[PDB]
Amino acid sequence: LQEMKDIGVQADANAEMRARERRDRLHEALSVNRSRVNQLEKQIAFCEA
Repeated sequence: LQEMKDIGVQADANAEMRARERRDRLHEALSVNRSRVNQLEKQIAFCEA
């Protein structure tokens, strides 16, 4: 229990599930946005060529 107080994270079960869900959807959103950025950049490069 002292180690638990040391780590200092509430880590509630409901909080755990919610947090993992939100951060994972953030991860996928980031990846998709980066892919969109790459696609648009390639389109612009094609336009220049």
